[PDB]
Amino acid sequence: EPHSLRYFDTGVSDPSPGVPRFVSVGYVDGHLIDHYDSETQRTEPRADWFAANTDQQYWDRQTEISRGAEQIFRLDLETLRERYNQSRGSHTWQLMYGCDLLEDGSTRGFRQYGYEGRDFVAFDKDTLTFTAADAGAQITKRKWEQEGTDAERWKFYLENTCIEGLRKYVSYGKDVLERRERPEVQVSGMEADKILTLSCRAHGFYPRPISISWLKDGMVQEQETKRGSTVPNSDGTYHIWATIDVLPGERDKYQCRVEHASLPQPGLFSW
Amino acid sequence: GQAKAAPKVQVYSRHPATAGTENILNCYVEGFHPPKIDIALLKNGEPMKDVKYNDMSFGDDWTFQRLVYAPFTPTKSDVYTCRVDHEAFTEPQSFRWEP
Amino acid sequence: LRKRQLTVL
Repeated sequence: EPHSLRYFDTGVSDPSPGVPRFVSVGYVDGHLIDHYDSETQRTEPRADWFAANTDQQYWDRQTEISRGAEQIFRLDLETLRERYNQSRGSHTWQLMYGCDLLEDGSTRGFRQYGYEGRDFVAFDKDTLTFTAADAGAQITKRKWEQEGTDAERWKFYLENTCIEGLRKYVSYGKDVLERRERPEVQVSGMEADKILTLSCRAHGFYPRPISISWLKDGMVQEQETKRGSTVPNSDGTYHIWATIDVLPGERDKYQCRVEHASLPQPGLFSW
Repeated sequence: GQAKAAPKVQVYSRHPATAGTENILNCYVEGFHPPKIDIALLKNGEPMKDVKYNDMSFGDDWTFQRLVYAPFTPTKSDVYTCRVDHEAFTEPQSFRWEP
Repeated sequence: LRKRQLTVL
Protein backbone atom coordinates (compact mmCIF):
# COMPACT_ATOMS: atom_id res chain seq x y z
CA GLU A 1 0.00 0.00 0.00
CA PRO A 2 2.94 2.53 0.14
CA HIS A 3 4.07 4.20 -3.12
CA SER A 4 6.87 6.46 -4.37
CA LEU A 5 7.65 8.77 -7.30
CA ARG A 6 11.34 9.69 -7.60
CA TYR A 7 13.35 11.57 -10.24
CA PHE A 8 17.17 11.29 -10.34
CA ASP A 9 19.16 13.91 -12.29
CA THR A 10 22.91 13.17 -12.61
CA GLY A 11 25.65 15.19 -14.32
CA VAL A 12 29.33 14.33 -14.75
CA SER A 13 32.16 16.58 -15.92
CA ASP A 14 33.86 13.61 -17.77
CA PRO A 15 31.46 11.21 -19.49
CA SER A 16 32.35 7.54 -20.03
CA PRO A 17 30.72 4.36 -21.40
CA GLY A 18 27.24 4.03 -19.88
CA VAL A 19 27.61 7.47 -18.22
CA PRO A 20 26.29 10.31 -20.37
CA ARG A 21 27.11 13.93 -19.45
CA PHE A 22 23.50 14.29 -18.10
CA VAL A 23 20.74 11.74 -17.31
CA SER A 24 17.24 12.22 -15.83
CA VAL A 25 15.22 9.09 -14.92
CA GLY A 26 11.88 8.56 -13.19
CA TYR A 27 10.86 5.64 -10.95
CA VAL A 28 7.42 4.63 -9.65
CA ASP A 29 7.64 2.23 -6.64
CA GLY A 30 11.22 1.52 -7.76
CA HIS A 31 10.16 0.65 -11.39
CA LEU A 32 11.94 2.66 -14.15
CA ILE A 33 9.27 4.65 -16.05
CA ASP A 34 11.21 7.10 -18.28
CA HIS A 35 14.64 8.26 -19.36
CA TYR A 36 16.30 11.42 -20.75
CA ASP A 37 19.98 11.79 -21.51
CA SER A 38 22.29 14.32 -23.14
CA GLU A 39 22.81 11.95 -26.16
CA THR A 40 19.08 11.41 -27.01
CA GLN A 41 18.05 14.98 -25.97
CA ARG A 42 14.51 13.72 -25.25
CA THR A 43 12.53 12.01 -22.50
CA GLU A 44 10.99 8.66 -23.48
CA PRO A 45 9.01 6.00 -21.62
CA ARG A 46 10.77 2.87 -20.32
CA ALA A 47 7.68 0.89 -19.24
CA ASP A 48 4.89 0.10 -21.70
CA TRP A 49 2.25 0.49 -18.94
CA PHE A 50 3.45 4.10 -18.60
CA ALA A 51 3.77 4.62 -22.43
CA ALA A 52 0.18 3.39 -22.95
CA ASN A 53 -1.19 6.08 -20.54
CA THR A 54 0.85 9.12 -21.74
CA ASP A 55 0.96 11.16 -24.94
CA GLN A 56 3.27 13.35 -27.05
CA GLN A 57 2.34 16.56 -25.13
CA TYR A 58 3.37 14.79 -21.88
CA TRP A 59 6.77 13.70 -23.28
CA ASP A 60 7.48 17.11 -24.89
CA ARG A 61 6.88 18.71 -21.45
CA GLN A 62 9.24 16.22 -19.75
CA THR A 63 11.82 16.88 -22.54
CA GLU A 64 11.61 20.70 -22.14
CA ILE A 65 12.12 20.33 -18.35
CA SER A 66 15.01 17.86 -18.73
CA ARG A 67 16.77 20.05 -21.34
CA GLY A 68 16.49 22.94 -18.83
CA ALA A 69 17.95 20.75 -16.07
CA GLU A 70 20.82 19.69 -18.35
CA GLN A 71 21.74 23.39 -18.88
CA ILE A 72 21.54 24.05 -15.09
CA PHE A 73 23.72 20.98 -14.28
CA ARG A 74 26.51 22.20 -16.62
CA LEU A 75 26.56 25.59 -14.83
CA ASP A 76 26.33 23.97 -11.34
CA LEU A 77 29.30 21.57 -11.98
CA GLU A 78 31.48 24.62 -12.73
CA THR A 79 30.06 26.56 -9.70
CA LEU A 80 30.92 23.53 -7.46
CA ARG A 81 34.41 23.10 -8.92
CA GLU A 82 35.12 26.77 -8.04
CA ARG A 83 33.32 26.49 -4.61
CA TYR A 84 35.71 23.69 -3.55
CA ASN A 85 38.86 25.15 -5.27
CA GLN A 86 39.17 21.91 -7.36
CA SER A 87 41.04 21.16 -10.55
CA ARG A 88 39.10 20.17 -13.67
CA GLY A 89 38.66 16.39 -13.95
CA SER A 90 36.03 13.86 -12.96
CA HIS A 91 33.20 15.24 -10.79
CA THR A 92 29.56 14.18 -10.21
CA TRP A 93 26.52 16.35 -9.30
CA GLN A 94 23.21 14.69 -8.41
CA LEU A 95 19.65 15.57 -7.46
CA MET A 96 16.94 13.19 -6.20
CA TYR A 97 13.42 14.56 -5.65
CA GLY A 98 9.86 13.27 -5.40
CA CYS A 99 7.17 12.07 -3.07
CA ASP A 100 5.97 9.09 -1.02
CA LEU A 101 2.42 7.99 -0.13
CA LEU A 102 2.80 6.03 3.14
CA GLU A 103 0.80 3.19 4.79
CA ASP A 104 -1.16 5.68 6.99
CA GLY A 105 -2.22 7.71 3.86
CA SER A 106 0.27 10.48 4.80
CA THR A 107 2.80 11.94 2.33
CA ARG A 108 6.51 12.91 2.35
CA GLY A 109 8.46 15.14 -0.07
CA PHE A 110 12.14 14.95 -1.02
CA ARG A 111 14.65 17.28 -2.71
CA GLN A 112 18.29 16.47 -1.98
CA TYR A 113 21.61 17.00 -3.71
CA GLY A 114 24.90 15.09 -3.73
CA TYR A 115 28.31 16.32 -4.87
CA GLU A 116 31.16 13.76 -5.41
CA GLY A 117 28.94 11.03 -3.87
CA ARG A 118 28.43 12.99 -0.63
CA ASP A 119 25.33 14.75 0.72
CA PHE A 120 25.58 18.47 -0.18
CA VAL A 121 22.24 20.25 0.58
CA ALA A 122 18.66 19.14 1.15
CA PHE A 123 15.31 20.94 1.15
CA ASP A 124 12.64 20.41 3.90
CA LYS A 125 9.33 21.41 2.26
CA ASP A 126 7.48 21.13 5.64
CA THR A 127 9.62 24.06 7.03
CA LEU A 128 10.80 25.72 3.72
CA THR A 129 14.45 25.38 5.01
CA PHE A 130 17.66 24.04 3.37
CA THR A 131 20.13 21.94 5.43
CA ALA A 132 23.85 22.04 4.46
CA ALA A 133 25.32 18.53 4.99
CA ASP A 134 28.81 19.78 4.02
CA ALA A 135 30.47 23.09 5.12
CA GLY A 136 30.87 24.09 1.40
CA ALA A 137 27.06 23.98 1.04
CA GLN A 138 26.43 26.73 3.72
CA ILE A 139 26.89 29.44 0.98
CA THR A 140 24.16 27.65 -1.06
CA LYS A 141 21.80 27.28 1.95
CA ARG A 142 22.06 31.09 2.49
CA LYS A 143 21.53 31.89 -1.25
CA TRP A 144 18.57 29.49 -1.73
CA GLU A 145 16.77 30.49 1.53
CA GLN A 146 16.38 34.04 0.10
CA GLU A 147 14.50 32.46 -2.95
CA GLY A 148 11.15 32.19 -1.11
CA THR A 149 8.88 32.07 -4.22
CA ASP A 150 10.92 29.22 -5.72
CA ALA A 151 10.78 27.26 -2.39
CA GLU A 152 6.97 27.77 -2.30
CA ARG A 153 6.70 26.40 -5.90
CA TRP A 154 8.71 23.30 -4.80
CA LYS A 155 6.51 22.83 -1.72
CA PHE A 156 3.29 23.05 -3.76
CA TYR A 157 4.71 20.58 -6.32
CA LEU A 158 5.93 18.04 -3.71
CA GLU A 159 2.64 18.13 -1.73
CA ASN A 160 0.07 18.32 -4.58
CA THR A 161 1.31 17.92 -8.18
CA CYS A 162 3.84 15.10 -7.42
CA ILE A 163 1.34 13.01 -5.34
CA GLU A 164 -1.55 13.64 -7.83
CA GLY A 165 0.73 12.17 -10.55
CA LEU A 166 1.91 9.26 -8.38
CA ARG A 167 -1.71 8.21 -7.64
CA LYS A 168 -2.47 8.17 -11.38
CA TYR A 169 0.75 6.30 -12.22
CA VAL A 170 0.07 3.59 -9.57
CA SER A 171 -3.34 3.04 -11.29
CA TYR A 172 -1.63 2.83 -14.79
CA GLY A 173 0.82 0.20 -13.44
CA LYS A 174 -1.64 -1.90 -11.35
CA ASP A 175 -1.29 -5.15 -13.39
CA VAL A 176 2.57 -5.04 -13.17
CA LEU A 177 3.09 -3.47 -9.72
CA GLU A 178 0.58 -5.77 -7.90
CA ARG A 179 1.69 -9.05 -9.50
CA ARG A 180 3.07 -11.93 -7.38
CA GLU A 181 5.65 -14.45 -8.63
CA ARG A 182 6.74 -17.38 -6.41
CA PRO A 183 10.40 -18.14 -5.61
CA GLU A 184 11.84 -21.29 -7.24
CA VAL A 185 14.19 -22.53 -4.46
CA GLN A 186 17.24 -24.80 -4.84
CA VAL A 187 19.49 -26.13 -2.08
CA SER A 188 23.05 -27.15 -2.98
CA GLY A 189 25.95 -28.49 -0.90
CA MET A 190 29.79 -28.38 -1.14
CA GLU A 191 32.12 -30.47 1.16
CA ALA A 192 35.72 -29.07 1.41
CA ASP A 193 37.58 -30.01 4.66
CA LYS A 194 35.11 -31.69 7.11
CA ILE A 195 33.08 -28.47 6.47
CA LEU A 196 29.79 -28.82 4.46
CA THR A 197 28.63 -25.46 2.97
CA LEU A 198 24.86 -25.49 2.37
CA SER A 199 23.54 -22.91 -0.11
CA CYS A 200 19.88 -21.93 -0.54
CA ARG A 201 18.98 -19.80 -3.58
CA ALA A 202 15.56 -18.31 -4.27
CA HIS A 203 14.96 -17.47 -7.97
CA GLY A 204 12.36 -15.39 -9.80
CA PHE A 205 10.28 -13.95 -6.94
CA TYR A 206 8.24 -10.71 -7.02
CA PRO A 207 7.82 -8.44 -5.14
CA ARG A 208 11.36 -7.77 -3.79
CA PRO A 209 10.81 -8.32 -0.04
CA ILE A 210 11.71 -11.86 1.12
CA SER A 211 12.87 -13.68 4.24
CA ILE A 212 15.44 -16.49 3.91
CA SER A 213 16.96 -18.30 6.89
CA TRP A 214 18.79 -21.52 7.78
CA LEU A 215 17.36 -23.77 10.52
CA LYS A 216 19.04 -26.52 12.63
CA ASP A 217 16.34 -28.85 14.09
CA GLY A 218 13.85 -26.03 13.30
CA MET A 219 15.92 -23.40 15.15
CA VAL A 220 17.13 -20.29 13.24
CA GLN A 221 20.94 -20.06 12.89
CA GLU A 222 21.23 -16.24 12.38
CA GLN A 223 24.89 -15.77 13.58
CA GLU A 224 25.98 -18.70 11.32
CA THR A 225 24.00 -17.57 8.22
CA LYS A 226 25.66 -15.55 5.43
CA ARG A 227 23.08 -13.83 3.15
CA GLY A 228 23.42 -11.83 -0.07
CA SER A 229 21.57 -8.61 -0.89
CA THR A 230 18.39 -9.08 -2.95
CA VAL A 231 19.33 -8.52 -6.61
CA PRO A 232 17.26 -8.22 -9.79
CA ASN A 233 16.77 -10.51 -12.77
CA SER A 234 16.42 -9.27 -16.37
CA ASP A 235 12.55 -9.65 -16.17
CA GLY A 236 12.23 -7.49 -12.97
CA THR A 237 11.88 -10.47 -10.61
CA TYR A 238 14.53 -11.02 -7.90
CA HIS A 239 17.16 -13.45 -6.51
CA ILE A 240 18.63 -14.05 -3.02
CA TRP A 241 21.14 -16.57 -1.56
CA ALA A 242 21.87 -17.73 2.00
CA THR A 243 24.71 -20.08 3.11
CA ILE A 244 25.67 -21.89 6.30
CA ASP A 245 28.73 -24.02 7.21
CA VAL A 246 27.83 -27.23 9.11
CA LEU A 247 29.40 -30.55 10.23
CA PRO A 248 28.91 -32.99 7.32
CA GLY A 249 27.57 -35.62 9.79
CA GLU A 250 24.79 -33.17 10.91
CA ARG A 251 23.52 -32.38 7.34
CA ASP A 252 20.05 -33.94 8.05
CA LYS A 253 19.37 -31.35 10.83
CA TYR A 254 19.35 -28.39 8.34
CA GLN A 255 16.53 -26.82 6.28
CA CYS A 256 16.30 -23.48 4.41
CA ARG A 257 13.10 -21.47 5.29
CA VAL A 258 11.70 -18.99 2.74
CA GLU A 259 8.82 -16.60 3.44
CA HIS A 260 7.36 -14.41 0.66
CA ALA A 261 4.01 -12.69 -0.08
CA SER A 262 3.38 -15.12 -3.00
CA LEU A 263 3.52 -18.20 -0.67
CA PRO A 264 0.57 -19.46 1.41
CA GLN A 265 2.96 -20.86 4.11
CA PRO A 266 6.72 -20.90 4.66
CA GLY A 267 8.71 -22.95 2.16
CA LEU A 268 11.01 -25.47 3.90
CA PHE A 269 13.76 -27.01 1.74
CA SER A 270 16.31 -29.80 2.38
CA TRP A 271 19.45 -30.64 0.36
CA GLY B 1 36.87 13.46 -0.02
CA GLN B 2 35.15 12.34 -3.25
CA ALA B 3 33.51 8.96 -2.59
CA LYS B 4 35.62 6.04 -3.95
CA ALA B 5 33.17 3.27 -3.14
CA ALA B 6 34.14 -0.25 -4.32
CA PRO B 7 31.61 -2.22 -6.40
CA LYS B 8 29.87 -5.12 -4.64
CA VAL B 9 29.22 -7.92 -7.14
CA GLN B 10 26.89 -10.92 -7.33
CA VAL B 11 26.92 -13.52 -10.13
CA TYR B 12 23.80 -15.69 -10.28
CA SER B 13 21.55 -17.58 -12.68
CA ARG B 14 17.96 -16.65 -13.46
CA HIS B 15 16.69 -20.21 -12.83
CA PRO B 16 18.07 -22.90 -10.56
CA ALA B 17 21.23 -24.30 -12.20
CA THR B 18 20.81 -27.68 -13.94
CA ALA B 19 23.88 -28.90 -15.89
CA GLY B 20 22.87 -28.89 -19.60
CA THR B 21 19.66 -26.71 -19.27
CA GLU B 22 18.99 -23.25 -20.90
CA ASN B 23 19.44 -20.35 -18.42
CA ILE B 24 20.49 -16.69 -18.07
CA LEU B 25 23.69 -15.57 -16.34
CA ASN B 26 23.41 -12.32 -14.37
CA CYS B 27 26.12 -10.04 -12.97
CA TYR B 28 24.81 -7.28 -10.68
CA VAL B 29 27.18 -4.55 -9.56
CA GLU B 30 26.11 -2.10 -6.80
CA GLY B 31 27.35 0.22 -4.13
CA PHE B 32 29.89 2.07 -6.30
CA HIS B 33 30.87 5.71 -6.86
CA PRO B 34 31.92 7.33 -9.16
CA PRO B 35 29.60 5.98 -11.90
CA LYS B 36 32.39 5.14 -14.43
CA ILE B 37 32.70 1.30 -14.56
CA ASP B 38 33.41 -1.55 -16.98
CA ILE B 39 31.67 -4.92 -16.58
CA ALA B 40 32.27 -8.03 -18.76
CA LEU B 41 30.82 -11.57 -18.75
CA LEU B 42 33.39 -14.26 -19.60
CA LYS B 43 33.24 -18.02 -20.30
CA ASN B 44 36.62 -19.67 -19.64
CA GLY B 45 38.09 -16.04 -19.70
CA GLU B 46 36.68 -15.29 -23.23
CA PRO B 47 33.87 -12.91 -24.14
CA MET B 48 30.32 -14.32 -23.91
CA LYS B 49 27.87 -13.92 -26.80
CA ASP B 50 24.56 -11.99 -26.71
CA VAL B 51 25.26 -9.89 -23.59
CA LYS B 52 22.83 -7.11 -22.68
CA TYR B 53 23.91 -4.16 -20.52
CA ASN B 54 21.04 -2.40 -18.74
CA ASP B 55 21.36 1.35 -18.15
CA MET B 56 22.68 2.24 -14.72
CA SER B 57 20.25 2.86 -11.87
CA PHE B 58 20.59 5.34 -9.01
CA GLY B 59 20.60 5.06 -5.18
CA ASP B 60 19.49 7.83 -2.73
CA ASP B 61 23.05 7.49 -1.23
CA TRP B 62 24.68 8.64 -4.50
CA THR B 63 25.79 5.13 -5.47
CA PHE B 64 24.97 3.33 -8.72
CA GLN B 65 23.96 -0.14 -9.86
CA ARG B 66 24.19 -2.04 -13.17
CA LEU B 67 22.81 -5.40 -14.33
CA VAL B 68 24.59 -7.31 -17.14
CA TYR B 69 23.16 -10.60 -18.45
CA ALA B 70 23.58 -13.22 -21.21
CA PRO B 71 22.15 -16.62 -22.18
CA PHE B 72 24.19 -19.63 -20.92
CA THR B 73 23.88 -23.45 -20.63
CA PRO B 74 25.97 -24.21 -17.52
CA THR B 75 28.09 -27.43 -17.63
CA LYS B 76 29.96 -29.28 -14.81
CA SER B 77 33.36 -27.94 -15.84
CA ASP B 78 32.88 -24.48 -17.47
CA VAL B 79 34.05 -21.33 -15.60
CA TYR B 80 31.80 -18.23 -15.90
CA THR B 81 33.06 -14.96 -14.41
CA CYS B 82 32.11 -11.30 -14.21
CA ARG B 83 35.12 -8.98 -14.57
CA VAL B 84 34.76 -5.46 -13.08
CA ASP B 85 37.05 -2.43 -13.59
CA HIS B 86 36.41 0.56 -11.29
CA GLU B 87 38.63 3.31 -9.83
CA ALA B 88 38.11 1.83 -6.29
CA PHE B 89 40.19 -1.20 -7.51
CA THR B 90 43.89 -1.16 -8.61
CA GLU B 91 43.31 -4.07 -10.97
CA PRO B 92 40.07 -5.41 -12.45
CA GLN B 93 38.39 -7.95 -10.17
CA SER B 94 36.88 -11.29 -11.26
CA PHE B 95 33.81 -12.82 -9.63
CA ARG B 96 32.93 -16.48 -10.34
CA TRP B 97 29.49 -17.97 -10.92
CA GLU B 98 29.38 -20.77 -8.29
CA PRO B 99 28.11 -23.97 -9.95
CA LEU C 1 5.77 14.40 -13.91
CA ARG C 2 8.97 16.39 -13.33
CA LYS C 3 9.45 19.72 -11.53
CA ARG C 4 11.08 22.57 -13.46
CA GLN C 5 14.47 23.59 -11.96
CA LEU C 6 14.52 27.44 -11.92
CA THR C 7 17.61 28.20 -9.79
CA VAL C 8 21.35 27.71 -10.08
CA LEU C 9 24.05 27.40 -7.42
